[PDB]
Amino acid sequence: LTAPPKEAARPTLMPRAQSYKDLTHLPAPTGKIFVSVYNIQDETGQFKPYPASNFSTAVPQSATAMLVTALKDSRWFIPLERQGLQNLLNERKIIRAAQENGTVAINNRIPLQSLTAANIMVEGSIIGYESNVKSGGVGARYGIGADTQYQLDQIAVNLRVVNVSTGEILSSVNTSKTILSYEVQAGVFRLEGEVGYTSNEPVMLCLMSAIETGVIFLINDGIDRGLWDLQNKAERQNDILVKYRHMS
Amino acid sequence: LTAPPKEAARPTLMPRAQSYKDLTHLPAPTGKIFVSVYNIQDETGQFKPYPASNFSTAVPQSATAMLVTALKDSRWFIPLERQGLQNLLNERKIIRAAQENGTVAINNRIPLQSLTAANIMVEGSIIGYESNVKSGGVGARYGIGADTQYQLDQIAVNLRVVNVSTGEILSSVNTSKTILSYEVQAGVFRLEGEVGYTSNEPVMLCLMSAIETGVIFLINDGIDRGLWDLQNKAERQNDILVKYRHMS
Amino acid sequence: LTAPPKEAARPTLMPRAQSYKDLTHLPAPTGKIFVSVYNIQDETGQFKPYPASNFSTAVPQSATAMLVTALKDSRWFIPLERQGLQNLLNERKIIRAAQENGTVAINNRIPLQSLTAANIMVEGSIIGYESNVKSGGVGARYGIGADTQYQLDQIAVNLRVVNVSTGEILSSVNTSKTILSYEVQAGVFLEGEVGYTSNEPVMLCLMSAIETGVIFLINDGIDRGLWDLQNKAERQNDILVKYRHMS
Amino acid sequence: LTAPPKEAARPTLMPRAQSYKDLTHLPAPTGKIFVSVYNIQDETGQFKPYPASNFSTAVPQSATAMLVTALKDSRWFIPLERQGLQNLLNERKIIRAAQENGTVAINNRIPLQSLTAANIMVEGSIIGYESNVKSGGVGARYGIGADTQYQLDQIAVNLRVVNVSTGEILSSVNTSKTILSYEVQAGVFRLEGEVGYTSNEPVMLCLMSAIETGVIFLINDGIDRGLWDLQNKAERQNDILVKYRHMS
Amino acid sequence: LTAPPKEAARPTLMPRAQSYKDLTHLPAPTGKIFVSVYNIQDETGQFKPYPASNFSTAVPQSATAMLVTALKDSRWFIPLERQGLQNLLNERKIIRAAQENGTVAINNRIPLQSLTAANIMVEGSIIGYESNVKSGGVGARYGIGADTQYQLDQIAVNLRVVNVSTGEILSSVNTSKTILSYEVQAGVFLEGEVGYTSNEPVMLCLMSAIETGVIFLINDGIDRGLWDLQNKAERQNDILVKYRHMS
Amino acid sequence: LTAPPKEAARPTLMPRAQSYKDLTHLPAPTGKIFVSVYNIQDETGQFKPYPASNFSTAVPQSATAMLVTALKDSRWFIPLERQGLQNLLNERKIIRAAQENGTVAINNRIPLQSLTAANIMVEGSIIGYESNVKSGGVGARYGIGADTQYQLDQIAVNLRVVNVSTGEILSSVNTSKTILSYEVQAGVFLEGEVGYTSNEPVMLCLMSAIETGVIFLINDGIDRGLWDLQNKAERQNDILVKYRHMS
Amino acid sequence: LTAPPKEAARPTLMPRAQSYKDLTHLPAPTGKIFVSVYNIQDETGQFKPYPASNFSTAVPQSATAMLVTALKDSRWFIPLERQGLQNLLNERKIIRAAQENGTVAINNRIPLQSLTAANIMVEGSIIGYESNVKSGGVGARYGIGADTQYQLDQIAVNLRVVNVSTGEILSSVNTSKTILSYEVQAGVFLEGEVGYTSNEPVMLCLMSAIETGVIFLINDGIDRGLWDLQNKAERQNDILVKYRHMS
Amino acid sequence: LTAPPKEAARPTLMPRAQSYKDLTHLPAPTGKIFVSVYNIQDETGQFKPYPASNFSTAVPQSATAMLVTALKDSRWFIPLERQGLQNLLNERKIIRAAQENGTVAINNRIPLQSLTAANIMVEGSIIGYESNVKSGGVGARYGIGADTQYQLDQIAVNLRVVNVSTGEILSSVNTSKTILSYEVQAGVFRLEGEVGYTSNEPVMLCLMSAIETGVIFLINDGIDRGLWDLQNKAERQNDILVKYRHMS
Repeated sequence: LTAPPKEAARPTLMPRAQSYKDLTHLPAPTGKIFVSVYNIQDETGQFKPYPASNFSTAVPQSATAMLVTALKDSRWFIPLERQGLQNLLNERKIIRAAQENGTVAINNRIPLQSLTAANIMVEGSIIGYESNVKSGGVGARYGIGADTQYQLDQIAVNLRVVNVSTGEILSSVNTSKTILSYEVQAGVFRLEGEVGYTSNEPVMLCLMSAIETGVIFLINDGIDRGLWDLQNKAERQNDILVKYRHMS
Repeated sequence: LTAPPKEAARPTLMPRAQSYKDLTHLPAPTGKIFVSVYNIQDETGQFKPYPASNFSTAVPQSATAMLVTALKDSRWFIPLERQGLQNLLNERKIIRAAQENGTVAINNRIPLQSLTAANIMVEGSIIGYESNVKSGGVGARYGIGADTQYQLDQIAVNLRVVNVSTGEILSSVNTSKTILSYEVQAGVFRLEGEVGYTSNEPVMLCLMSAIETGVIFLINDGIDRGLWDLQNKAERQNDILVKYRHMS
Repeated sequence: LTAPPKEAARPTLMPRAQSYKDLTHLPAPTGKIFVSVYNIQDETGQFKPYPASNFSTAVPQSATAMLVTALKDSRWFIPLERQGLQNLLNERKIIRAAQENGTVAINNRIPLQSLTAANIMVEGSIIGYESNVKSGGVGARYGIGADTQYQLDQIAVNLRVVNVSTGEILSSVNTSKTILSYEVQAGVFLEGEVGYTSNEPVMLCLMSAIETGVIFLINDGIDRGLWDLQNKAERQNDILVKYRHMS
Repeated sequence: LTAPPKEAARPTLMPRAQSYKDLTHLPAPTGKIFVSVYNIQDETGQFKPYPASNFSTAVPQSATAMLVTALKDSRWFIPLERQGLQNLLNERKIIRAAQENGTVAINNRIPLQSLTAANIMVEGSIIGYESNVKSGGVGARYGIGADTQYQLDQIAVNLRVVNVSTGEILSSVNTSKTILSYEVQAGVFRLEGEVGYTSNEPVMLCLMSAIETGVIFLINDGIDRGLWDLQNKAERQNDILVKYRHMS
Repeated sequence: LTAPPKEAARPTLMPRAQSYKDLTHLPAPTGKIFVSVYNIQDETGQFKPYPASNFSTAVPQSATAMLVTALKDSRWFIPLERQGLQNLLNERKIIRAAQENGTVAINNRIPLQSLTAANIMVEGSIIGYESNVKSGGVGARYGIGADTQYQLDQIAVNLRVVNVSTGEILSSVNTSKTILSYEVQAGVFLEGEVGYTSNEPVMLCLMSAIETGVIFLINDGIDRGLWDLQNKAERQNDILVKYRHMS
Repeated sequence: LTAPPKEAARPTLMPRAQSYKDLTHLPAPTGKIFVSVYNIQDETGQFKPYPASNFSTAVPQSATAMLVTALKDSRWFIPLERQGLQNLLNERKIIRAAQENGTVAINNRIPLQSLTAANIMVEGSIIGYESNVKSGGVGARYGIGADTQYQLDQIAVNLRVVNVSTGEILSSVNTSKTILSYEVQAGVFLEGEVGYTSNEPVMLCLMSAIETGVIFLINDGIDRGLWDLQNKAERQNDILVKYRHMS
Repeated sequence: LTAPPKEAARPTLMPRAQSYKDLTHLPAPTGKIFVSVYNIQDETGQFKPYPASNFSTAVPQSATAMLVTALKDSRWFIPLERQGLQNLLNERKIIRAAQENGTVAINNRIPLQSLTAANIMVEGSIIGYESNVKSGGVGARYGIGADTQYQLDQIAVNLRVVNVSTGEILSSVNTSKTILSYEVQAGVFLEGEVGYTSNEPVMLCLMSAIETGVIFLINDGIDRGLWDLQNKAERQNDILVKYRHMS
Repeated sequence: LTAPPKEAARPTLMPRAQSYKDLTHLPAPTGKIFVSVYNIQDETGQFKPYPASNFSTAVPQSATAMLVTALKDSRWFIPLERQGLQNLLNERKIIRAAQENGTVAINNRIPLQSLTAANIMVEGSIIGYESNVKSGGVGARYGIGADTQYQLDQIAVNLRVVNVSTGEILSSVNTSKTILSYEVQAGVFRLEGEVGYTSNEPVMLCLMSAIETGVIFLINDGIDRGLWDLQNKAERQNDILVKYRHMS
């Protein structure tokens, strides 16, 4: 017992909640749409307070990938790879250099085709993280005591569809989500005995949720405006679609 | 006794656990697949809090190599070397400069062949590390006392298969893993006597686990979608494959 | 007493332990293999806590050289110099500029030959240093008291053989090693106190783990038919079967 | 006494000890060897703790010059100046620009000759400085008391001979050295009276020592491997040479 | 008295001590030698501790100019200006631009010749500054008390003669010097307290050690036949045999 | 009242003391000499301790302009403007662009002349600022008490004359100066306290020391035959023999 | 009353005092002189101590604009805009691009003329800010108490006239000014306290000192025959003889 | 109440006071003058003290836009956009690229005209912000007590009219303004009870005020010097104009 500790808990796939369930069970379009995401920035401006590192950002710098993933899980869009475009072009250079002489083995040959191109691209930004937007606490001691304290933070996300052919923005949407934190404590004193518990929502998981939500609002907005069309016109009054229609 | 101390405990090869055991005992495909990994970034945005150095990242900057290693241990993929591509090209310059004159000794000669080229390349990102996502404690003193305290952190990883020939992302997956920490303490007072113990999961090792898990979900997903196929069709209902199928 | 203090303890050559002993007494191949190391990075991300300098890395930035050295001590590989390749090429410029006119003295002349070229090159990384991965302590006082406390840290290293002729990685290996620290202390209370503290060198753990990695790479290569033993009878070598067993 | 103070203690030449004595009294080769040192880096990664400046390195950045000096003192090698190569080439420009017209005075003329070129060049690194690798203390008080405390640190150095004509490393060596520190203290109490003394080894001096040692191991290794040869073959069993042979 | 304060003390020329006195009274060579100093770096790696600014170096960055000055005071070398070479070339551009048309007044005319060139150039480095290499203190109180405390630091310097015509280093030398500090203090306890503290200037120690180095370089060059003494009878000069003895 | 306060005390011209008085009353040469100063650096390496800003230098970065001013006040040298040479060349571009077409008004016309060029240029460096080189204090309390405390710092300057025509340094000089600080305090204990504290301006010491250096440079040049006095009878000038004596 | 508070005090034009009054009522020259100011730097090297931001300079970086303004207020000089020259050239590019086709409306047309060019340019530097150059305090308590404390700081400015046609500096001047601060306090002890504190604006001292410098420059130029007075009878002007007397 | 809090107070347009009122009710010229503002810098050199961020400037970096706005509100000047010139030239590139082929729809067509050019341009700087230039406090206690404290800070601004046709500065002006702060406080003790209030002037708003004032002084100065002329010469003795004339 000086070698390392062993794994506590298993790797699960990412715990997405309600937003995800809505996003997945969306009625499919007449064909999946080709989409590009280049970058969604942490335009928030915000870092963690003491005792965090000066450099610890308040929000993960991973929004871009979450958006591309949400655009895929919806089963409306095929995402074309542009976040790592440089590497993609490099592999293609190596391929073309490999097989240009027609020696490369017919089984091993990779057939190359122009890079599939998108019609609409969607970009956006993490547009604020305010911290302790609300907070409170209640405690009593009489020697026996308890108390809770809570804080909550905000996070907002812009997503927006841009038309490649024109540069007209075809849709802008602004979603928001609250991050909950709380601390429960109880202690008995005369003999001392204490129980304490604290829970923070993962900012990483709230970001993800809000991006999904945004993607839904984008699809619904595009349906209304005639960007894309449902397979079943009868499915216009889908529970999910009318729910997000109602939030507008 | 002012010269150095000698090694307490041995170098072991790196302690991988369950994810590994699943990843290795996966039923083999009809042939390997050629894969390229250029870079997986610490997109997390996060550093360690006081008293760590301001610059100590919360997560190791080593994900790329872990992925390549997991892709190899699975016995589904041959990884091609692109992380250090520049050096590879340099050694090949030196080779070609050596033997271009046909003086170099026939035993010593290195035969050069175009760089083996990948069909799918997989990239991803460490997409969040939230800290003390949960925490708690229980203690009593009566003069004799004990207490435990625990905290746990999150880490998530995106991996995604990109088709070189198109740019279509063929698969995105989002895995997550929890890092456990705890502190047990007991003391007797009258005469004082104290015992304490504290254990942290290695973030290092949780990252590695989660990347392995991701690789499995990628393979299984590819099997479903007809990217690649099994040697034994009878092995479709493999324990491992149905376990990850079930987690989707 | 403004003359300096003089050397307490002698320069020894660097105290390598078990990994080294295994690595040296390895059964030799049919010929030594030409290898290149360009760079092994401190991919760890980690610095020392207060009261260290903010900028003090947790791990030495010297892994590259340790690997080259380990590759040499094994007596399987000749390492070719690429870490300082630029200087090498510069000295070769100066040479060629010296003797191009055929005035340079025949005794002094340096004969120049194309740079010896490697077939496999091996790179890697320091993947991780986690700190106080475990820790503990036990202490009691009664006028008389004692206590020990211990902490231990982790370090891991990737090494991997890449084939120059294809880019195929021919082997990846992931080794790990634990750095031990402890503090023993006793006091009688007349007061009298004895204390002692010992830290493993992170330096020396890095070096150990890299040696271990080199062995696993050789053994792996033997299995996969990259290279072959002089004596096929020496396949069941104690060391080779020990590392075979760890796999 | 508001003008300055005058010099307490004198400039000596730099206090080298045992390593130096061994290095100097080495049996001479058949001819001195031409050597180049370009740079030996502080690959250690380490800075001083509080109360040092954040920027104070733990090790002096001066290893290069110490190695060149050690290579000279040995009376085996002529070091060719490459650390400041740029300035050398500049003075040679100024020379050539001076006397190209054949006006310059024959007494003043500087005759220029191609830059003397090395056959082997040796480079290396300061690999590691670990701090308080060991430590301890012993103290007792009875009105009268004393105590000592000690710490020691490690430092390691790679040197390696590279063959210019191939790039083959012809020798790698790894030397190490310990830096001692201690604090002695005594106090009498009833009347108080206290005496204290503290001594630190210079890290400066330990670095220098270890580099010398390395140079010896390099020469001895080269003798064995047939890089260079002794004037007197009878001097193979030299006390110093067999001492360093034994450490191998 | 809210305008400024007036001058306390006068500027003296810079208080050099023993090294200087030796360096000046050195027996002159057959002719002065032409020498170039480009740069001597603070290769020490060291800064001042709290409460100094983080950025205050432990050693002045001025060693280059000190060496040039020492090389001059010795009356063996003429130093050629290279530390500010760029400006020198600019002033020469402005000259040549002035008088190229032959209008410039003959009284005002500056005659130009391409730059005087050195044969040997000497470079070096501040190798190392260790701090509180030794320290101590003694104090007693009985109503009446006193105490002293002292610390001392080290500093070292490489200088080396390089031959322009080959790049061969013709001499390397390694000098060292200790910086003294002390604090005397007394109090009677009615309370009354007196204190005094003195630090050696690091500045001045650096300068001293560089001078010493220059001497060792000249003496070494005499031995090795770089340069020759006017009076061969002055080989056994007190100073020369003193530094010969230190070798 | 909450708009600003108005100015208390007047701008005086800059309070130079003894060095200045010596420098001005120097016997004039046969003609003034043309001189260039490009830059004199704060080669000191030193910043102010806590609570100063981390970035507050210990010495003003203004030495270059002080030296030029000193060189002018001496009435030996005409300084040519090189510190802001770039702007000078720009204004001259604007001039030439103005009047190249011969429309510009004859009253307004600026006649352009090649840039007057220097023969010797002098450069140097602030070599060193050591702090609390000495310090002390004396205090006594009996209900009634007083005390003083003093500290002093060092500052040194290299100046050197470089010959444009050759690059030979024609003179190097090394001047030094001490900065005084003190704190007087008295208190009666009813409590009542009076305090006062005075620091020499580091500014004003730097200036003084540069003037002194300029004098030593002129005197040295007189000896070495760089330049000559109008009245050879004035060789034994009080000032000149005073600085001759300090050498 | 959660929207903002309204303006307490009105914007006045900037409170300049004595220097200004002297500078304005100066007897006018035969014609105004054309001047260029490119840049006057904060060569001071100094920042504010804790609790100021580490980056707060001790002196405003604004000296250039102050100098230009002073040069204008004197009614001796027309300043030409060089501190934003790049924008000036841009607007002129836009103009020329507007009207080159001869469509632009005759009312709207901007007639372009070569950039008016200066004959002398003046540049300088904020040379030094020393802080608490002097300080003191006096306080007594008996239940009832009072105290004052004062500190004062120094600031110096170089200005110098440079001749465009030659690069000869035609005048250098070195002005200085003291910044006053004080804190008065009284308390009765029922407790009751009154306090007041007043600092001179460093801003305003800088401006005052630059004005003063401009006057010394004009007076110096009058003496040296750079420029001439309209009324030679006004040589003995009160202001001119006052500044003549300070020299 | 874990969603966000709602807006307390309405967005008003920006609360400008006396300077503004003077600036607006200025007698109009014979025609508006074309003006350019490129940049007015925070030449002040000053940051906020602890506990502000080290990087928080004392003065807003926004002076440029305030000056352009003041120049517009005066109804003497048309400001031409140069602060964002680059974007302006970019849009014009896109325009010219859009309609060069004469396909673009006649309704949609944008007619392009050379960039309107200025005759005078005015630039300046925030010259200084000194803090607590004055301060004071008065407090008295009897069980019951009160106190006030006040501080005030300074800010100055240079504006100057430069003639494009020459580079002659046609006017320089130097305005200044004081920022007021105070803290009133009262407490009763035996039972404790405390009331406090604190008011700071916005530095923002003082800057804006002072810039307006500067613009007026510039116009009045230009009227005197014959740069521009009043519509009604009878309006020379305007209340506002004679007020600012008097301040000169």
